This record gives sequence, C-alpha cells and structure tokens, in this order.
Amino acid sequence: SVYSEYQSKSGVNTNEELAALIQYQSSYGAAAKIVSTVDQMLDTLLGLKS
Amino acid sequence: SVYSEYQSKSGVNTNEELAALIQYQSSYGAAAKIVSTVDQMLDTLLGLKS
Amino acid sequence: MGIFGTLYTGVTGLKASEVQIATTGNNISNANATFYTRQRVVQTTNGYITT
Amino acid sequence: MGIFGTLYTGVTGLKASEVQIATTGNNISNANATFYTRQRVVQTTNGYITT
Repeated sequence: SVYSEYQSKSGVNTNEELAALIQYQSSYGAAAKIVSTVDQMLDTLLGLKS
Repeated sequence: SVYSEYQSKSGVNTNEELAALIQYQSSYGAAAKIVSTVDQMLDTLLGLKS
Repeated sequence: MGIFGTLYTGVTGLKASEVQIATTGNNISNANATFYTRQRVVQTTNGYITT
Repeated sequence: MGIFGTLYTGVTGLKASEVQIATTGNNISNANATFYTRQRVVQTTNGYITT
C-alpha cells in the first residue's frame, strides 16, 4: 500500500504530463504568431511615422 | 461550479483588440498625410508670397 | 494667419491618435498570466455655447 | 507594457512554453527516473512598472 503510495500525487506516469504538453502545444502556437503579428504591426506604425 | 463561472468572469482577453486599435491610430496617421496635404496649401501660399 | 494656430491644435488632436498605439500595445500586454483584471476605455460628454 | 518589453513579454510566453515543455519532456523522461517528485513551473509576471 505505502509502496504503491508513491505513483498518483508525487512521482510520474503517463497522461498527466501529456495533457500539460498539449496546453503548451497551444501555448507556443498562439504565442509565436501573436509575436510576429505584433512585429508586423510595429512596421505599420513605423510606416505611419513615415 | 464556482470554478466554472469565474473563468467566464475572467474574460480579460487581449488579442483581437490589436486589430481594432492599431487602425484607429493608423487612420489618423493615414489622415495626418492628408492633414499635411491641406497644410501644405499654406506652405505653397507662403512660397508664392515670398 | 491666426487659423494657422488651429493647425498645430489639430496636431494635438492627432496626438490623441497616439494613445491608441499605447492602448493597443498595453492592452495586448497581458499574455497568459492568469491573474489579470483588464483596464478599459472612455468617451466624454461636452457642450459649448457662444455670445 | 512598453513595446519592446511587450514584444519581449510574448517571447516570455514562448519561453514559458519552452521551459514548460522542456519540463514536460523531463517529467516524461522521469517516467522511469521514478524517484522524481513533481517539479513545477508557475506563471509569474514582470512586476509593476512606471507608466
């Protein structure tokens, strides 16, 4: 029992981390195109300064 | 339950505001050129009176 | 000639355009720090009369 | 946020994914480094700044 009692809240397994990865799957996917979008927009205001 | 509701109440988003607000400026910037365009009428009048 | 003064005054109105650069950049700022509360925009009432 | 810090903050979002995913793979690697307790990466923000 205690021996079995180090594989649900402490250590490691499958799924729990996999779910986390997919959130990160979204995380960078959104982050990058948001970032580049912002960069492209810097360009717009730059051309506005003109 | 109380969890679910706040995430809806946590509605503070930031992305699409980018498209709208940049243009409110860029329109003025795209206007500033015409503002100069009519402004330069004064400049040309000045050149004439020289 | 005095109307020329209106022109720089218009530029002050144009500087009102710049804030929406500040707002859009600032508003975009909150990436997923899951602890944020928004800050939001205003428009004003006015009235002006002559003699 | 300032434009440069702002676009920098998006990099932090990319970095968050990077560090997070690196941790996730690490945990995945730890799936039989069985002694590994959950080590956690948490969202923070670049602090309050003058504006």
